[PDB]
This record gives sequence, structure tokens and C-alpha cells, in this order.
Amino acid sequence: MESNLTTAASVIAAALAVGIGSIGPGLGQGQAAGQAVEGIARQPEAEGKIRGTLLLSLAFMEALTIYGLVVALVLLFANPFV
Amino acid sequence: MESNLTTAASVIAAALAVGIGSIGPGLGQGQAAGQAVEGIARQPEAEGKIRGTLLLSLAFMEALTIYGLVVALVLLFANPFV
Amino acid sequence: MESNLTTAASVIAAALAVGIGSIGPGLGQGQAAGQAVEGIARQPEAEGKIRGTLLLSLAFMEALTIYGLVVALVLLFANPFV
Amino acid sequence: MESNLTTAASVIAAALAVGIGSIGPGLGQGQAAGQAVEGIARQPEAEGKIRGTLLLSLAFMEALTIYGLVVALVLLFANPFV
Amino acid sequence: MESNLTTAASVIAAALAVGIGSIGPGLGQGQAAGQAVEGIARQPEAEGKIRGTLLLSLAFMEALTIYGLVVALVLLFANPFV
Amino acid sequence: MESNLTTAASVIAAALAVGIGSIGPGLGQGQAAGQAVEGIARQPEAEGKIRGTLLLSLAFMEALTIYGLVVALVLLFANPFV
Amino acid sequence: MESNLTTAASVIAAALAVGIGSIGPGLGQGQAAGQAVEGIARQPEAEGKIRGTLLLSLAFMEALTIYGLVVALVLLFANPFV
Amino acid sequence: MESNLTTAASVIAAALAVGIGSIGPGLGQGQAAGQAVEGIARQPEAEGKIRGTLLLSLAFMEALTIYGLVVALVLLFANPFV
Amino acid sequence: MESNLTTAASVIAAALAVGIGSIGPGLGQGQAAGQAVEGIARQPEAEGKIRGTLLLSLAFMEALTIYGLVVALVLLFANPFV
Amino acid sequence: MESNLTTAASVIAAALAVGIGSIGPGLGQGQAAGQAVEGIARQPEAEGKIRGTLLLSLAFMEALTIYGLVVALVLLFANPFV
Amino acid sequence: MESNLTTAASVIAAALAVGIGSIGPGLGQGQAAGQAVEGIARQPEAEGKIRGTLLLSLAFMEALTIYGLVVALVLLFANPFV
Amino acid sequence: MESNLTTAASVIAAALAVGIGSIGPGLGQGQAAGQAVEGIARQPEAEGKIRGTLLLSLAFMEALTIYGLVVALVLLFANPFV
Amino acid sequence: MESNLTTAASVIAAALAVGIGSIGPGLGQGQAAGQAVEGIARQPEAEGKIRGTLLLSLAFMEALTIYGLVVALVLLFANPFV
Amino acid sequence: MESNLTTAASVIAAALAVGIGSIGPGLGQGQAAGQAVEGIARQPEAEGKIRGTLLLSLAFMEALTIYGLVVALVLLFANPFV
Amino acid sequence: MESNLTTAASVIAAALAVGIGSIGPGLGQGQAAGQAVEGIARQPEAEGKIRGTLLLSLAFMEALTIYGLVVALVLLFANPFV
Ligand SMILES: OC[C@H]1O[C@H](O[C@H]2[C@H](O)[C@@H](O)[C@H](OCCCCC3CCCCC3)O[C@@H]2CO)[C@H](O)[C@@H](O)[C@@H]1O
Ligand SMILES: OC[C@H]1O[C@H](O[C@H]2[C@H](O)[C@@H](O)[C@H](OCCCCC3CCCCC3)O[C@@H]2CO)[C@H](O)[C@@H](O)[C@@H]1O
Ligand SMILES: OC[C@H]1O[C@H](O[C@H]2[C@H](O)[C@@H](O)[C@H](OCCCCC3CCCCC3)O[C@@H]2CO)[C@H](O)[C@@H](O)[C@@H]1O
Ligand SMILES: OC[C@H]1O[C@H](O[C@H]2[C@H](O)[C@@H](O)[C@H](OCCCCC3CCCCC3)O[C@@H]2CO)[C@H](O)[C@@H](O)[C@@H]1O
Ligand SMILES: OC[C@H]1O[C@H](O[C@H]2[C@H](O)[C@@H](O)[C@H](OCCCCC3CCCCC3)O[C@@H]2CO)[C@H](O)[C@@H](O)[C@@H]1O
Ligand SMILES: OC[C@H]1O[C@H](O[C@H]2[C@H](O)[C@@H](O)[C@H](OCCCCC3CCCCC3)O[C@@H]2CO)[C@H](O)[C@@H](O)[C@@H]1O
Ligand SMILES: OC[C@H]1O[C@H](O[C@H]2[C@H](O)[C@@H](O)[C@H](OCCCCC3CCCCC3)O[C@@H]2CO)[C@H](O)[C@@H](O)[C@@H]1O
Ligand SMILES: OC[C@H]1O[C@H](O[C@H]2[C@H](O)[C@@H](O)[C@H](OCCCCC3CCCCC3)O[C@@H]2CO)[C@H](O)[C@@H](O)[C@@H]1O
Ligand SMILES: OC[C@H]1O[C@H](O[C@H]2[C@H](O)[C@@H](O)[C@H](OCCCCC3CCCCC3)O[C@@H]2CO)[C@H](O)[C@@H](O)[C@@H]1O
Ligand SMILES: OC[C@H]1O[C@H](O[C@H]2[C@H](O)[C@@H](O)[C@H](OCCCCC3CCCCC3)O[C@@H]2CO)[C@H](O)[C@@H](O)[C@@H]1O
Ligand SMILES: OC[C@H]1O[C@H](O[C@H]2[C@H](O)[C@@H](O)[C@H](OCCCCC3CCCCC3)O[C@@H]2CO)[C@H](O)[C@@H](O)[C@@H]1O
Ligand SMILES: OC[C@H]1O[C@H](O[C@H]2[C@H](O)[C@@H](O)[C@H](OCCCCC3CCCCC3)O[C@@H]2CO)[C@H](O)[C@@H](O)[C@@H]1O
Ligand SMILES: OC[C@H]1O[C@H](O[C@H]2[C@H](O)[C@@H](O)[C@H](OCCCCC3CCCCC3)O[C@@H]2CO)[C@H](O)[C@@H](O)[C@@H]1O
Ligand SMILES: OC[C@H]1O[C@H](O[C@H]2[C@H](O)[C@@H](O)[C@H](OCCCCC3CCCCC3)O[C@@H]2CO)[C@H](O)[C@@H](O)[C@@H]1O
Ligand SMILES: OC[C@H]1O[C@H](O[C@H]2[C@H](O)[C@@H](O)[C@H](OCCCCC3CCCCC3)O[C@@H]2CO)[C@H](O)[C@@H](O)[C@@H]1O
Repeated sequence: MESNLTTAASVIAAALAVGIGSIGPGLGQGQAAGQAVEGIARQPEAEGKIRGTLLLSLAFMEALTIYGLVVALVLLFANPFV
Repeated sequence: MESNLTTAASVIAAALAVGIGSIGPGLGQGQAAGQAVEGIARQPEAEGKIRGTLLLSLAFMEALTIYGLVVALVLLFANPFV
Repeated sequence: MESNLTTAASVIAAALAVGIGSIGPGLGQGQAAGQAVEGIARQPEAEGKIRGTLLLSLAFMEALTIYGLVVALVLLFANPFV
Repeated sequence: MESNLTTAASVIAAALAVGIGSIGPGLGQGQAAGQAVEGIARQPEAEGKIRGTLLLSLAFMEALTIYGLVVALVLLFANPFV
Repeated sequence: MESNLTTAASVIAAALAVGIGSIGPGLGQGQAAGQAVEGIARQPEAEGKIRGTLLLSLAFMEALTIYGLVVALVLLFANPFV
Repeated sequence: MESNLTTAASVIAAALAVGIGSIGPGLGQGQAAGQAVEGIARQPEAEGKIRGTLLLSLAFMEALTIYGLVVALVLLFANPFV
Repeated sequence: MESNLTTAASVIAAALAVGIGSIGPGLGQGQAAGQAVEGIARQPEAEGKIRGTLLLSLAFMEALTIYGLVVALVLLFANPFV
Repeated sequence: MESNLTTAASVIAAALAVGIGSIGPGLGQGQAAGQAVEGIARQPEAEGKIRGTLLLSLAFMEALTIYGLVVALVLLFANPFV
Repeated sequence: MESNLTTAASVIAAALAVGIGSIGPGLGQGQAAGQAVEGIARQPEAEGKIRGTLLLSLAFMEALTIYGLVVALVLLFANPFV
Repeated sequence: MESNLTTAASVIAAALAVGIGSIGPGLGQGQAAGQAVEGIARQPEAEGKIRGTLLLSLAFMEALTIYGLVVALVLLFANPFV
Repeated sequence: MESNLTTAASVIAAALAVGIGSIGPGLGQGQAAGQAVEGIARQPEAEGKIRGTLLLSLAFMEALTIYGLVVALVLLFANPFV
Repeated sequence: MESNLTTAASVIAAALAVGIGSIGPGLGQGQAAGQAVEGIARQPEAEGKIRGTLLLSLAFMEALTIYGLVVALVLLFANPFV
Repeated sequence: MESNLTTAASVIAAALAVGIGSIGPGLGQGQAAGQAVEGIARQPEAEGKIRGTLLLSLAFMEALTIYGLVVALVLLFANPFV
Repeated sequence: MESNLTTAASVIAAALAVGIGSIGPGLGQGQAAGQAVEGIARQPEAEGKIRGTLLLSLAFMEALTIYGLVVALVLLFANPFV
Repeated sequence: MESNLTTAASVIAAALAVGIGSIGPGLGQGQAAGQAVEGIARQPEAEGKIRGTLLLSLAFMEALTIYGLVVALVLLFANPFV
């Protein structure tokens, strides 16, 4: 067990990476998904096309927060300093 | 028992990870779900397709906050420093 | 019977987790629910399908805040440090 | 009568949990309720179905703030530290 | 009579609980009530139904702020610490 | 005459309770009242119904700020500590 | 003359009570008054009814800021501490 | 001929009362006035009724800022403390 | 030439009163004026009535900032303390 | 030549007065001017009337910021303290 | 070369005057200019009238930021204190 | 191992880079993707064209956050200072 | 070389002048340019007139940020103090 | 391995440049891309022209964040001070 | 080989200039570009005129951020002080 400025900064940093990192992607995924289901209601025959394009987009957005998760996990499990 | 800068930072970090981490996904899930039920009212025959696409979307958004939860749980139950 | 930096941080953390954690889900639940009842007025025959999809959505959003509650309850009743 | 950092933090925490915890749910309940009464005006025959879905939604949103209230009451009446 | 960190924090906390606690519910009640009166103008025969659903909703929202008031009153009249 | 941390905190708290406490209710009352007078212009024969429902709603919103006023008056005229 | 932490806090508190206390009611009165004059243009025969309902509404909103004024005047002319 | 904490606080307080106190009323007066002139263009025969209702509304809103002015003038010309 | 806490506070106060005091009224005047010129374009024959109501409104809003200017000039040219 | 708390505060205050003081009037002038040119396109025969009402309005708004400038210039060229 | 609190405050003040001072006018000019070019597209024969009124308005808005520039230049090239 | 001001700043910086860096791109991707799926519903024959343009756009936006990730990874795995 | 409070203030000031100074003009230029290209699509014969008016507008807005640039360059290359 | 105020400031600076630098461009790219795919759905034959203009615009916006990246890389790999 | 207040301020300043300086231009470029591609879909024959006007606009906006880049590069490569 060690406590210093950098261990303290590391745990806070981990939380900020994943917490702040979910704001834009969370909102964005809701916007895209909302238009997708509205589109399916409008044109059910296009569901396959809509679903595929939504899935691609959700993946691009999810990755943004995953970058934050990666930084958090490095800070907690592969910390370069402490 | 143990109290130091890093234990104090850890408990605050845990709260911020899940607290802030729910803001975007919470708003986004509401946006998507709202469009989904609006679409069902418009085209009830499309309910299956709509429900399926919404569920996928809700899972992508839920995962974002779960990343915050995971950081929180690591900080409380598998803390690397303290 | 105990006051230090980490006990003080823990109580504040518990409050921030549930307090901040209800903001996005609270707003999102209202958005989804509002569209659900608008949908029911528009197409009463679809009420069952709308209600089922809404309930699923409300559960996904409620869970987000419950993650904050879980962190808060760990901090108050199973605190790892103090 | 006792005063320390943790008792002071506890009273502030109790207020923040219930205060901040009412923001999203209060706004969301107004949004849902507003669409409900607009829906009843549009289709008075669907009032029973609208009211039932509204009530379910109001409960989900009210619960979010109740989590904040629970934290506040624990901090004030079952404080684990002070 | 008595002044220390905790009495000072208690009076601030009491004000924050009711002050912040009225923001969401205040805005939400206005939104729901505005839709209610618009609905009554649109369909006066639905006034009884609209009024009843509004009353229910106003009570759910009012309760959110009353949680803030309860905390404030505990802090002022049944303070566990000071 | 006495001046200490708690007398100072009490006067500030009193102002914050009543000041912040008027923000949501003030906005909400304007929203509801605006829709009420728009409704009366649309359907003058519904004025009695609209006025009654508006009055009920204005009372619910006014009470939210009154809770803030009560806390302020307790702090200034029935202060538990100073 | 008298200068201490509490006199300094009192003058600032007085300003915040009326200053912040006018924000919501000011915006809300404008919203309501705007809809009222719009309604009069639409249905001049409804002017009496509209004016009456607006006046009631303006009074409910004005009272909110008056509560802030009362706290301010107490702090300056009937201060309980200083 | 006099400088202390309370003289410094008083001058800042005077400025905050009138400065912050003009924000909501300024915006609300513009909203009401804008709808009034739009109403007059729409229905010039109703100009008298619109103007009378606007003037009443402008007075209610102006008063809100005047409360801030009154606090400021008390602080500068009838200061209870300094 | 004198410098103390109160002279420094006085100059800042003067700037805040006039600076902050122009925000709401500036926005509100633009809103009112914009609707006025749109109204004149719609109904050129109502220009006299529109201009008269606009001028009255502009005066009410200008006065709000003038209260801020009065406070600033008192602080600079008739300071009660320094 | 001379540097003390009050000279430092005076230069900051001067900048704040004109800087902040241009925010509302800048936005408001754009709003009014945009409606003016839209109105001229709609009804070119009303150009003279529109231009005159706009000029009057622009002057009311410009004056708001000029109050900020006047304070800044007093602080720089006729400073009562330093 | 001299460095003191007031030289430091002066350079910051200069930047704030011109930086903050461009926010409202920049936004406002874009709003006015956008409506002007939309108007020209709608009625090309009114271009001369539109351009003239836009130019007048752009000048009024540009002057607001120029006041900030003047304060900045006084602070840097005709500083009353340093 | 090593803790100093710069190791502490490095972990915070890494989190800020990826955290803040995902806000704009997250929101932007959702906006573009939502329009894409709406477009596919409108014109399913354009799906290939829409998908290709969306993919290109998603990549431009994803790269923005990847710049944040690159900085974070340099700070953690190739830190020039510590 | 030279380092003191004023050199440090100068470099920060320079950045704030151009950084903050681009916010309003950047947004405003986009608004104006967007309406311009929309107008060209609507009325291609008006392109010359539209382009000319836009160019004038862009120059007025660009100048606002250039004022910030000038302050920045003075602070770096013609600093009056340091 | 070196730590001082400037190395710490450098790492924070690198993160802020790329983090903050992605906000406007990320949002702007989403807006442009969204209109592009909506346009392709409207007029599939214009896809080539739309895609070309989009790509040009995306490059202009991407460059803005790349300036932030360049600053970050200089601070990390070609630091002029430390 | 050099750390002091001004080197630390310089690196932060460089980051703020380009970081903050991209916010408005980034958003404005997206707005203009979005309208351009919408315009092209609407009127493909006007693509050349639209593209030419857009490119001119994008250059004006890009320049605003380049001013921030110039300040940053002066601070890093031609620093007048350190
Ligand atoms: O008190 C003993 C410790 O002293 C140093 O850390 C000190 C540090 O100097 C001091 O500024 C610090 O107080 C500063 C509080 C800053 C809190 C920080 C803000 C954002 C990042 C997360 C939390 O306390 C540390 C306690 O660890 C060393 O880092 C460490 O080696 C040693 O264990
Ligand atoms: O980090 C290691 C050290 O940390 C504590 O020391 C100090 C620490 O230096 C000091 O900055 C700290 O006060 C710093 C204020 C706490 C602010 C911080 C902000 C982020 C969220 C958590 C709260 O108090 C500790 C108690 O005295 C422990 O008491 C000490 O035993 C331990 O060695
Ligand atoms: O173990 C904690 C110990 O911390 C104390 O040191 C410090 C310690 O930073 C803190 O209590 C106090 O500063 C605490 C200020 C920050 C409060 C914190 C902010 C966010 C998280 C919730 C509340 O000052 C003490 C000065 O003695 C003392 O060492 C001791 O009284 C106490 O037991
Ligand atoms: O750790 C508990 C200790 O806390 C008490 O107050 C200490 C405390 O450390 C310190 O932060 C306090 O200043 C606290 C300033 C911030 C208080 C606020 C409370 C809730 C919101 C977050 C932070 O003043 C005292 C310093 O002498 C006393 O030191 C003592 O009664 C007690 O042992
Ligand atoms: O916490 C209990 C202690 O209360 C006092 O602590 C002192 C403490 O040292 C000092 O930092 C504290 O000033 C700290 C200022 C923080 C005020 C706080 C901020 C947010 C919450 C509301 C107000 O004042 C206390 C009251 O005088 C006395 O020291 C003594 O009665 C007792 O030890
Ligand atoms: O200076 C004498 C007084 O000392 C204490 O109060 C001290 C206190 O410790 C100290 O932190 C305080 O300075 C702290 C300033 C905090 C201002 C506070 C912020 C939010 C709440 C309203 C205002 O000054 C007090 C002056 O009364 C005791 O509270 C009081 O018994 C005693 O009269
Ligand atoms: O509260 C009681 C005491 O208060 C004053 O003492 C101190 C006080 O302790 C100290 O914190 C205070 O500085 C505190 C900074 C003021 C901040 C405060 C924030 C809320 C709005 C009002 C301003 O200065 C006073 C002057 O020295 C009086 O000078 C003293 O005579 C009196 O006994
Ligand atoms: O009666 C006030 C007395 O206050 C002084 O103590 C303190 C006092 O807190 C204040 O002046 C100063 O700190 C003042 C900082 C807060 C300024 C305040 C903030 C909001 C309200 C407007 C301005 O430092 C002094 C240090 O001597 C000295 O005791 C004396 O010079 C003065 O007369
Ligand atoms: O109360 C007046 C006294 O104020 C002067 O400045 C004092 C003052 O107390 C203190 O707050 C000041 O720091 C003031 C920091 C905050 C100043 C700012 C001004 C307007 C906006 C709110 C607060 O520095 C000096 C400390 O030595 C000198 O102490 C003296 O010339 C004079 O007697
Ligand atoms: O107020 C007059 C006094 O001016 C000086 O006060 C000192 C004072 O002690 C110190 O706290 C102060 O630093 C306080 C930093 C606050 C700077 C202020 C913040 C907002 C308004 C613009 C800038 O600096 C003053 C200038 O050196 C000198 O002490 C002396 O010339 C005289 O007594
Ligand atoms: O250190 C020597 C200098 O001491 C004084 O200035 C001191 C001053 O008292 C002190 O509060 C100051 O530290 C206070 C830092 C406040 C920074 C300020 C915040 C907003 C306005 C721009 C920057 O450092 C100054 C250094 O010049 C005198 O102003 C000056 O005559 C003298 O050259
Ligand atoms: O900068 C290198 C220095 O690092 C340490 O500095 C100390 C320094 O004195 C102290 O003010 C510092 O506490 C300052 C608190 C600021 C924390 C910072 C805020 C934003 C960026 C992330 C975290 O802590 C350092 C670490 O203990 C040690 O003094 C020593 O290892 C070395 O001289
Ligand atoms: O202003 C004149 C003096 O300024 C410096 O002194 C001091 C100064 O007093 C002190 O407040 C300063 O620390 C103040 C903190 C810096 C904050 C400031 C905020 C605005 C943007 C720039 C950064 O550090 C300097 C270094 O010790 C120089 O080191 C000194 O040689 C020179 O005489
Ligand atoms: O000027 C470089 C010096 O800086 C180091 O850290 C010093 C430094 O002056 C001080 O501000 C530091 O606290 C720094 C607190 C704020 C740090 C943060 C960093 C980036 C974002 C802006 C500000 O702690 C140390 C105090 O002992 C050490 O003093 C020394 O290793 C080195 O010579
Ligand atoms: O020439 C700068 C000198 O400054 C130091 O004094 C001061 C100096 O204010 C600063 O480094 C440190 O405080 C720096 C705090 C502010 C950091 C600043 C904030 C915005 C701009 C970027 C970063 O503490 C030192 C205490 O020694 C020392 O005199 C010396 O270590 C250093 O060389």
C-alpha cells in the first residue's frame, strides 16, 4: 500500500477519463438510435439497412469512451509511475 | 482501517465515475426510447423490428456507464494502491 | 466514533453518486414516458406494445442511477477503508 | 453534541443528495405529465391507459430522488462514522 | 449559543436542500400545468380527467422538494450532531 | 449582538434559500400562466375551468418557494444554534 | 457603527436575496405577459378574462421575489444577530 | 474616511443587487414587449387593450429590479452598519 | 490618492453594476425591437402605434441598466465610505 | 508610477465594464437588425419606416454599452481614488 | 521595464476588454448578416436597401467591440498608473 | 516508484485528453449517424452512397479523439519528463 | 531573458485575447455564410449580390478577432512594461 | 527524469490543446456530415458534388484540431524550455 | 534547461490559444458547410457558386484559429521573454 500525490491523482484521473468520456458518446448514441427506430417505423422494409448503419455508428461512438476506459485501466493496472 | 489522501481520492473518484458516467447515457437512452415508442404508435406492425433495434442501442449506451461502474468497483474492491 | 479525511470524503462521495447519478436518467425517463403517453393517445390499440417497450427502457435508465446508489451504499455500509 | 470535519461533511452531503437528486426527476416528471394531459385532451377515451402508464413512469422517476433521500436519512439517522 | 463548523454547515445545508430542491420540480410543475390548461381549452369536456391526472402529477413533483424540506427541518430541529 | 461563523452562515443561508428557491417556481408559473391566457383567448367559454386549474397549479409552485421562505425565517427568527 | 463577519455577510446576503430572487419571476412574468397580449390581439373580446388571469399570475410570481425582499429588509433593518 | 470588511462588502452588494436584479426582468420585458408589438401589427384595433396590459406587465417586472435598487440605495445612503 | 480594500471594491463594484446590468436589458431590447420592425413590415399602417409601444418598452428596459449606472456613479463620485 | 490594490482593480474593472457590457447589446442589436433586413426584403416600401424604428432601437442598445465605457473612462482618466 | 501588480493586471485587462468584447457583437453581426443575405435571395431588387441597413447595423455592433479596443489601447499606450 | 508534481500532472492530463476529447466527436457522430439512418429510411436505394459518406465522416471525427488518445499514451508510455 | 509576474501575465493575456476573441466572430461567420450559400441555392442569379454582402459582413466580423490579435502582438512584440 | 513547474504545465497544456481543440470541430463535422447524408438521400445524383464539398469542409475543420495536436507534440517532443 | 513562472505560463498560453481558438470557428465551419451541401442537393446546377462562396467563408473562419496558432508558435519558437 502506498499513498502519494500520484496515486491520488491516478484514481481521480481514472474516474474522469471514463466519466467525462461517456458524455458525448452517450448523447450521440441516443440521437442516432432515436432516428434509427423512427426510420424503421417509417420504412420497415429498410430495417436491415438501417440496423447495419446504426451498428457501425454505435461502434464508432462506443470506441470513443473505450479510449477513456483504456486510459483508466492503464492508470489502475499498468501505472507507469506508481 | 486506513485513511490517507489516496483513500479519500478513491471514494470521491468512485462516485464521480458512476455519477458523471450516467449523464450522457441517461439522456441518450431517453431520446432513443422516446422515438421508439413514438414509432410503435405510428407503425404497430413494426414493433418487433423497433424493439430489437432499441434493445441493441440501450445496451451500447448502458455499457458506457458500466465502464464507470467498473472503475468504481475496482477503486473500492480491488484498489491497486490502497 | 471516527472522523478523518476519508470518512468526510466518503459521505460526500455517497451523496454525489446518487445526486449527480439521477440527473440524466431522470430527464431521459421523462422524455421516454412523455412520448409513450403521446403514443397511447394517438394509437390506443398499441398501448400494450408501447407500455412493454417503455418499461424495458425505464429499467435500463433506472439501473444507471442504481449504480450510483450501489456505490453510495458500499461507502456507507461496506466501506473498504474506514 | 459533536462537531468535526465528518459531521460537517455529513450535513452538507445529506442536502446535496436530496437537493441535486430532485433536478432531473422533477424536470422529467413535468415532461411526462405534460404529454399525458395533452394526450387526454386529444383522446379522452384513452385516459385510463394514459393515466396507468403515467403513474408507472412517475414512480420510476420518483424512486431516483428517493435514493437521494435514503442516503440523506442514513447520514442523519444511521451515520456509520459519527 | 453554539457555533462551530457543523452548526455553520447545517444552516447552509438546510438552505441548499430546499433551494436547489425546488428547481426541477418548479420547472416541471409549470410544464405539466401549462399543458393541462392548453388541453382544457382544446377539450373542455375533458376538464375533470385532465385535472385529476394533473393533480396526481403535481403531487409527485411537490414531494421531491418536500424531501429537501424534510432534510432542512431535521437539520434545524432534530440535528443529530449539534 | 453576536458575530460568529454560524451567524454569518445563517444570514447567507437565509438569502440562498429564498433566492435560489424562486428560480424554478418563477419560471414554471410563467409557463403555466402563459398557456392559461393563450387558452382563454382560444376558448373564452372555458375561462372558469382554465382559471381554476391554473390557480391550483400556481399554489403548488408557490409552495415550493414558501418552503425556502420558511427555512429563511427559521434561520432568522428561531435559529436553533445562534 | 459595527463591522464584523456577520455584518459583511448580511449586506451580501441582502443583495443576493433580491438579486437572484428576481431571475425566475422576471423571466416568468415576461412569458406570461407576452402570451397575454398575443391572446388579446387574437381575441379582443376576451381581454377582460385574459387581463384578470394575467394579474393573478403576475401577483403569484411577484410574491416570490418579495420573499427575497423581505429577507433583505430583515437583514438590514431587523437583523437578529448584528 | 472609512474602510473595513463591511464597507467593502456593502459596495459589492449594492452592485450585485442592481446588476443581477436586472437580468430576468430585462429579458422578460423584451419578451412581453415583442409580443405586444407583434399583436398590434396583427390587430391594430386592439392597440389600446394591448398597450394597457403591456404597461401593467412592464410595471410588475420593473418593480422586481427596483427591489434590488432599493437594497443598493439603503447600502449606500442608509447603511445600517457602516 | 488613497488605496484600501474599499476603494478597490468600489471600482470593481462600479464595473459589475453597469456591465452585468446591461445583459438582460440589451437582449430584451433586441427582442422587442426585432418584433417591432417585423410588425411594421407586416402592417406599415400600424407603424405609429408600433413605434409608440416600442419606445415605452425600450424606456422601461433602459431604466434597468440606468439603475446600475446610478450605483456606479455614486460609488465613483459620491462614495459614502471612501 | 503608482501600483497598489486599487490601481490594479481599476484597470480590471475598466475592462470588465466595457467587455461584459457589450454582450447583451451586441446580441440584441443583431437580433433587431436581422429582423429589420428580413422585413425590408418582405416589404421594401416600408424601408423608411423600418430603418427609422431600427435606428432608434440601435441607439437605445448602444447606450447600454456606452454606460460601461463611461465607467471605464472615469476609472482611467478621472479616477476618484488613485 | 517595470513589473508590478498593476502592469500585470493591465495586460490581462487589455486582453479581457477586447476578447470578451467581441462575443456579443460577433454573434450579433452573424445573425444580422445571415438575415440580410437571405433577404437578398428572396428579393434581389431590395439589395440596395438591405445592404444599407445592414451596413448601419454592422457599424453599431462593431463600435461595441471598438470600445473594448480603446480601453485596451489606453491600458497599453496611455496607462494612467504604470 | 516515482511521485512528483509532473507524474501527478501527467496522469490527470492523460485523462483530460481522452475525456474532454470525446465530447465534440461523440455528439457529432450521433448527429451525422442519425441523419444517415433517416436518409436511408427516406431513400433506401441511396444506402450505399449514404453509408460511404457517413463512414468517411465518422473517420474524420474519430480521428479528433484519437489525437487525445495519442497524447494520453505518450504521457503514460513515452513520457519525455518522468 | 526575463521572467516576472508581468511577463507571465502577458503571455496568458496574449492567448486569451485571440482565443476568446475568436468565439463570437467564428460562430457569427458560420451563421452568415450558411445563410449565404442557402440563398445562392435558392436564387443563383443573386449570387453576385449575396457574395458581395457576405464579404462585407465577414470583414466586419474578422476585424473583431483581429483586434484581439493586435493586443496579442503588442503584448509579445511591443510590450509597454516588460 | 525531471520535474518542475514547467514540465507539469507542459503535460497539462498538451492535453488541453488536443482535448479542448476537438470540441468545436467535432460538433461542426457532425453538423456538416449530417446535412451531407440528408442531401444525398434527397438527391442521389448530386452525391459526387456533395461528397467533394463535404470532404473539403471536413479538412478545414480537422485542421483546427490538428493545430492543437501540433502544439501538444511540440510540448512533448520539442519542448523549448524543459 | 529552463523553468520559471513565465515558461510555465507560456506553455499553458500556447495551448489555450489554439484550444479555445478552435471552438467558434469549428462550430461555424460546420454550420456553413452543412448549409452548402444542403444547397447543392437542392440546386446541383449552383454547385460551383456555392462551393466558391463556401471556400471563401471557410478561409475567413480558419484564419481566426490561425491567429491562435500564430500566438502559440511565437510562444514556443520565438518567445520574447524566455
Ligand atoms: O504526505 C506524504 C506524501 O507527500 C507527498 O504528497 C503530498 C503532496 O505533496 C501534497 O501537495 C498533497 O496535498 C495536495 C492536495 C491536492 C489533491 C489532489 C488534487 C487533484 C489530484 C488528486 C488530489 O498531499 C500529498 C499527500 O500524499 C508525496 O507525493 C508522497 O511521496 C508522500 O507520501
Ligand atoms: O497521500 C499520503 C498521505 O495523505 C494524507 O496526508 C494528508 C495530505 O498530505 C493532505 O494533502 C490532505 O489534505 C488535502 C485536502 C484533501 C483534498 C482532496 C481532493 C481530492 C478528493 C479527496 C480530497 O490531508 C491528508 C491528511 O493529513 C494522510 O493523512 C497521510 O497519512 C498519508 O501519508
Ligand atoms: O485522517 C484525517 C486527518 O486529517 C487532518 O489533516 C487535515 C485534513 O486535510 C483535513 O482534516 C482538513 O482539511 C480538509 C479539507 C478538505 C475537506 C474534504 C474536501 C472534499 C472531500 C470531503 C471533505 O484539515 C486537516 C488539518 O489537520 C488531521 O491530520 C486529522 O485531524 C485528521 O484525522
Ligand atoms: O477530522 C475532524 C476534525 O475536523 C475539525 O475541523 C477542522 C477540519 O480539519 C478543517 O478541514 C476545517 O475546515 C473545513 C473547511 C471545509 C469544510 C467543508 C465541510 C463540508 C463540505 C466540505 C468541506 O476546520 C478545522 C481545522 O481546525 C476539527 O479539526 C476537529 O474538531 C475534528 O477532529
Ligand atoms: O468542527 C468543530 C470545530 O468548530 C470550530 O472550527 C472552526 C474551524 O477551525 C475553521 O476552519 C472553520 O472555518 C472554515 C471555513 C469553512 C466554513 C464552512 C464552509 C462550507 C460549509 C459552511 C461553512 O470555522 C470553524 C468554526 O469556528 C472550532 O474549532 C471548534 O468549535 C471545533 O473544534
Ligand atoms: O473571530 C472570532 C470568531 O471566530 C470564529 O469564527 C471565525 C471562523 O473560525 C473563521 O473560519 C471565519 O473565517 C472564515 C470565512 C468563511 C466565510 C463564510 C463562508 C460561507 C458561510 C458564510 C461566510 O471567521 C469567523 C469570524 O467569526 C467563531 O465562529 C466565533 O465564535 C468567534 O466570534
Ligand atoms: O464574525 C466575528 C468576527 O468577524 C470579523 O473578523 C474577521 C473574520 O474572522 C474573518 O474570517 C474575515 O475575513 C473573511 C473573509 C470575508 C469573506 C466573507 C464571505 C461571505 C460574504 C462576506 C465576506 O474578516 C474579519 C475581519 O478581520 C470581525 O472583524 C471581528 O471583529 C468579529 O469578532
Ligand atoms: O474591519 C475590517 C478589517 O478587516 C481586516 O482583516 C482582514 C479582512 O478579512 C479583510 O480586510 C481582508 O480580506 C478581505 C478578503 C475578502 C474581500 C471581500 C470579499 C467579498 C466581499 C467584498 C470584499 O484581509 C484583512 C487582513 O487584515 C483588518 O482587521 C482591518 O484592516 C480591517 O479594518
Ligand atoms: O480595509 C482596507 C485595507 O485594505 C488594504 O488591502 C489589504 C486587504 O485587507 C486585503 O484584502 C487585500 O487583498 C485583497 C484581495 C481581494 C481584493 C478584491 C478587491 C475587490 C474585489 C473583492 C476583493 O490586500 C491587503 C492585505 O495587506 C490594506 O490592508 C490597507 O491599505 C487598507 O487599510
Ligand atoms: O490597497 C493599498 C495597498 O496596495 C498594496 O497592497 C497589496 C496587497 O497587500 C496585496 O494583497 C495585493 O495582492 C492581492 C491580489 C489581488 C489582486 C486583485 C484581484 C482582483 C482585482 C484586481 C487585482 O496586492 C497589493 C498591491 O501590491 C500595498 O500594500 C500598498 O501599496 C497599499 O497598502
Ligand atoms: O514582488 C515585487 C512587487 O510586489 C508588488 O506586486 C506583487 C503583489 O503584491 C502580489 O499580490 C502579486 O501576487 C498576486 C498574484 C495576483 C495575480 C493577478 C491576478 C489578476 C490580475 C493579474 C494577475 O505579485 C506581485 C508581484 O509584482 C508590487 O505591486 C510591486 O511594486 C513590486 O514590484
Ligand atoms: O515538481 C517536482 C517536485 O515534486 C514534488 O513537488 C510537490 C510540490 O511541492 C507540491 O506543491 C505539490 O502539490 C501541489 C498540488 C497540485 C497538484 C496538481 C494540480 C493539478 C495537476 C495535477 C495535480 O506536490 C508535489 C508532489 O509532492 C516534490 O517537491 C519533489 O518530488 C519535486 O521537487
Ligand atoms: O511582478 C514583479 C515580480 O513578479 C515575480 O514575483 C512573483 C510574484 O510576486 C508572485 O505573485 C508570482 O506568483 C503569483 C502566481 C501567478 C499567477 C498569475 C495569474 C495571471 C496569469 C499569470 C500567472 O510569482 C512571481 C515569482 O516569484 C517575479 O519573480 C519578480 O522577479 C518580479 O519582481
Ligand atoms: O519553477 C519550477 C519549480 O517548480 C517545482 O514545483 C513547485 C512550484 O513552484 C509550485 O507551483 C508547485 O505547485 C504547483 C501547483 C499548481 C501546479 C499546476 C501545474 C500545471 C497546471 C497549472 C499549475 O509546487 C512546488 C512548490 O514547492 C519545484 O519548485 C521545483 O522542482 C522547480 O524548480
Ligand atoms: O521565475 C519563476 C520563479 O517562481 C517561483 O516562485 C513561485 C512562483 O509563483 C511559481 O513558481 C509557483 O507558483 C506557481 C503557481 C501558478 C502556476 C501558473 C498558473 C497559471 C500560469 C501557468 C502556471 O510557486 C513559486 C514558489 O517558489 C520561484 O521564485 C522559482 O522557483 C521560480 O524560478
